[PDB]
Amino acid sequence: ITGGSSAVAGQWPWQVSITYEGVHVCGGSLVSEQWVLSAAHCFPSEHHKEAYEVKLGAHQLDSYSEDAKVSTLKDIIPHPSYLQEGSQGDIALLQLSRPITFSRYIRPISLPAAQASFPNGLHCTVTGWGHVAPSVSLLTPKPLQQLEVPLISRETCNSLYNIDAKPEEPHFVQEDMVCAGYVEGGKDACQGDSGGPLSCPVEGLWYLTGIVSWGDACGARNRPGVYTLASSYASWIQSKVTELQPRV
Ligand SMILES: N=C(N)Nc1ccc(CO)cc1
Repeated sequence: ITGGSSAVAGQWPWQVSITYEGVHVCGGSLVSEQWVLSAAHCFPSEHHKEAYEVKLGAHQLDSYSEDAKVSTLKDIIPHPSYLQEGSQGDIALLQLSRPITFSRYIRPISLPAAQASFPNGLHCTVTGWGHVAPSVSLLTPKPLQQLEVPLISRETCNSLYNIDAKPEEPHFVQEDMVCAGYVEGGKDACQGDSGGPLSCPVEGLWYLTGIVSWGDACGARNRPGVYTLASSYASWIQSKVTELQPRV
């Protein structure tokens, strides 16, 4: 996260860290006792499922905490439509090897329904342990960063991405995506944040409006972050989890 601030422990208790061979690579969001949502691009086919872990209940990734829990994955289910970088369907369901116990520091985030509207300009928050500027890692002990960002419609976002664009790049915000950030940049999600939550306030609650997906260099002007809309996958997520692991 660039241009944000450190959260305090427990503030975003659905935020998880996903590591591959022990290195944090992506964020995710806890959505039940055994399932996390992240981005499909975080799980390329050539990676080995047994080399992933998910750390929940963490605030400072480098610090020991008795509240944090680390799990491996039983299943990685990318959306079938995810074809390649920039594609629709950049979302994955991850089933933890074993269920966790919710606590003060580990709690799921509510998912929106298929037609949930989050209006333009709503101030949501993106969180993560990603880079704090392009090519600059968050410094140890790596406290979770948070950043308040207004939602930017995909239409506005597509117009902004066209400004001074490289013609060979599609930079196309799809129908299943929304943006959030600032036309003048400076504040955005970066590499290492992808897969993580865009948490939006609604009626006193928080919903997972988006999953951090892609963008150009974080904090560049006219290049707000692009997020996969959870509402676009509400039906699929509910069908998949209900068939695979119904709540008894
Ligand atoms: N938000 C941007 N402008 N860039 C950006 C870079 C990487 C990821 C995934 O890690 C998300 C967004």
